[PDB]
Amino acid sequence: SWVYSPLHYSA
Amino acid sequence: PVQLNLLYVQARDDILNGSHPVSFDKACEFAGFQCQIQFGPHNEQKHKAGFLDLKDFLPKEYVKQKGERKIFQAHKNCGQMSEIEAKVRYVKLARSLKTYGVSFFLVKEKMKGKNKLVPRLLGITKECVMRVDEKTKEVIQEWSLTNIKRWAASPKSFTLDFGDYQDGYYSVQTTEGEQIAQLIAGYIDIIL
Repeated sequence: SWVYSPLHYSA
Repeated sequence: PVQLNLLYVQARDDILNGSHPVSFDKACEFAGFQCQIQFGPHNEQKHKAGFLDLKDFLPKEYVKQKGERKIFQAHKNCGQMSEIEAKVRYVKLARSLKTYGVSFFLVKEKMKGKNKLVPRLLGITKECVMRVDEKTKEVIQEWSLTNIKRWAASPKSFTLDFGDYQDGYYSVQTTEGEQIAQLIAGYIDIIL
């Protein structure tokens, strides 16, 4: 399923 | 904040394990940042000699250097710095270093003065080849990929021919002559 991009993790 | 912790862990781990070669002074500076982050502001009564397990704050090559004093000095100069700020400063420092993001290979140089071989740090980047002091981590000599005429890779050594730049080549003893050579070829292939 979903794999998140680190670029959108909180700062 | 989370992205900052991933960048931090990476930069710290690369320094502690040796992946990212740095001088003794710089290693203690980081340690200071590491301490602030892990313990908070420096405290005379809580943070005294022997408190630190040098193995977790410095690269192997620097453990038996008795630099706990240099670390606490670095930790002390952090003042009341927040964890986030220290983390930020850690990364920026690591990224500002000439050795940051450089693929290194431990080779050996055979020169005069003796018959023994001098261990040396060889770094390859997308635009240059550098000779780095195995200890000081200082850059002795640096070459531009465009100055390379040819190179030879044997299973026991690697050689670089700069042709019209300096007299003689540059050979070193290594079992990764192949790995190094391929690295250079690739980088050169993208330039043109």
